[PDB]
Amino acid sequence: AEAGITGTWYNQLGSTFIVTAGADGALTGTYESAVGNAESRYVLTGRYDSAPASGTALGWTVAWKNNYRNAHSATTWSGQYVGGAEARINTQWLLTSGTTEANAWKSTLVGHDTFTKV
Amino acid sequence: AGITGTWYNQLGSTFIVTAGADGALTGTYESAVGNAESRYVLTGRYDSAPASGTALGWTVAWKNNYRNAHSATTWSGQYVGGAEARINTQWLLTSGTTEANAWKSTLVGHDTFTKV
Amino acid sequence: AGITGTWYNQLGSTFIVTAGADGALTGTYESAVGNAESRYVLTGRYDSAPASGTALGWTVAWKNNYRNAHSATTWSGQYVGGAEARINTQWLLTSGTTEANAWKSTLVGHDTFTKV
Amino acid sequence: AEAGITGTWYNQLGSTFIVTAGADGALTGTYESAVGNAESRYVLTGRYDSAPASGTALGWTVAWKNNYRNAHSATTWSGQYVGGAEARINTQWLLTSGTTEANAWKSTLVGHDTFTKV
Ligand SMILES: O=C(O)c1ccccc1/N=N/c1ccc(O)c2ccccc12
Ligand SMILES: O=C(O)c1ccccc1/N=N/c1ccc(O)c2ccccc12
Ligand SMILES: O=C(O)c1ccccc1/N=N/c1ccc(O)c2ccccc12
Ligand SMILES: O=C(O)c1ccccc1/N=N/c1ccc(O)c2ccccc12
Repeated sequence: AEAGITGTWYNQLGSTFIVTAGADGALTGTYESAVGNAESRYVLTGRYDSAPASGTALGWTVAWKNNYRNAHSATTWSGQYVGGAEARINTQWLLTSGTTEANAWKSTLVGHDTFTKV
Repeated sequence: AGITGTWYNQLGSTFIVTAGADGALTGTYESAVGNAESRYVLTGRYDSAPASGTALGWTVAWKNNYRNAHSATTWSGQYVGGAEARINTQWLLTSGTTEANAWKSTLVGHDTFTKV
Repeated sequence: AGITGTWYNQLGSTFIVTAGADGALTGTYESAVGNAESRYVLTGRYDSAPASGTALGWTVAWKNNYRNAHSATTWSGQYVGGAEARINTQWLLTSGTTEANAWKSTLVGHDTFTKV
Repeated sequence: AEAGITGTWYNQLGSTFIVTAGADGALTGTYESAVGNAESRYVLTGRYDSAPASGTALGWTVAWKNNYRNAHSATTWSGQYVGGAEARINTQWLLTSGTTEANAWKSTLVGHDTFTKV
């Protein structure tokens, strides 16, 4: 929940996700990545189910552009928050890169990330 | 400017968005499926300084004042401007589930948005 | 019968398949992309006793007598027969990579096959 | 390789994959599933890179129909074989169910399976 989700998380790559869950279902924070043509932090925005039933559905987006670099790509993570002892966020993600129309067919990667809460 | 406006997917859903100078996407989404009749809030990000399509994404949690589906969809794609502007995406829809049903909680698909 | 035949995707690739009574799919795929000019073997499965589309899938490893891309694509979808028959799919393309590049080894997409 | 891939594997759900890798790049075997509207074994067919460079690219399909049941669906696994001490097959999969044209938009699931060799 609000409290549940809010905090600092890390994924299997060593990436850092700092998030605040608002009462209106908003997610806002920053993402600090370990891989790609990256550097420094990036702004994230998302939504979550503020009135869950076991898991809490959520998703967020990161556009890989900050004041220092631009990779012309964006990633969206879709998954669920599972509270308890070992609170975790289990996700599947899609990374799309800006391409020409000829290359569009191979513009999207798919993967999975597991986040653990500090 | 180009992204800002009203769009529609193949299902007939309506995506009304405002693109900020800074890279933010804000707006509302009115579904023609799953089961709705109502609008939902959406939030996202986009490359505000593109190179040729413009990368973007947004999320919608399927909960409003009237109903709660306990699910969320994320769209990831690119905006291709011109005379016949389009937003080409691939999406992931995840439902809240018990751990036993977790293996099959996510659906994958593709949507094409146009201004008509 | 219906599935057996010659099909084409949006890229112009050619899919020649034979559907067995038993559920097997066998054939050849000639790519119009990535970078080819040549054919590759394909193998798959299909529901040989459908209920309304017919579920199927097949894999192509991108290695023939001439080249080796060290990759493979799997297509998963459904055949929808009628006057204007189609095969609607979603695909995964995985390249062999070092463990360090493993996170980004798979591309996702969608293809539509028709008889024209 | 042929020898590398050939054998018995299990995934995180307790499913069993028995496979034989042919010299011509063919994969043939049987799959025995722990989840779904399933029972008994099902035939699998696939292809793999018979002349790899680190990982070996491969993929296979299962149509969920045997002499005992039919769920009118098929799954395709795409991934790589990584040899060594802890030989594993890392995959991403797509499961499509036969549906009417109205429901086609929500006909496909996406997930990930990790196979360990006995
Ligand atoms: O970092 C993660 O945890 C991460 C997790 C899941 C998917 C992608 C990720 N990272 N993606 C990038 C990070 C930094 C960059 O400069 C990039 C440049 C181009 C494309 C992707 C990236
Ligand atoms: O609407 C689209 O254009 C749409 C486009 C892509 C993916 C999903 C979509 N819609 N999904 C739902 C809409 C309304 C609901 O109440 C739901 C309840 C449970 C799961 C999904 C939905
Ligand atoms: O051809 C299609 O219709 C096609 C359709 C969907 C997905 C992939 C495809 N083709 N992919 C390749 C074709 C030829 C190659 O040498 C490759 C080398 C590396 C990676 C992919 C390919
Ligand atoms: O079993 C795995 O390891 C498995 C792993 C990945 C994806 C799917 C799986 N299993 N899928 C089914 C198994 C048995 C069934 O009767 C089904 C009926 C309908 C849809 C899926 C299945």
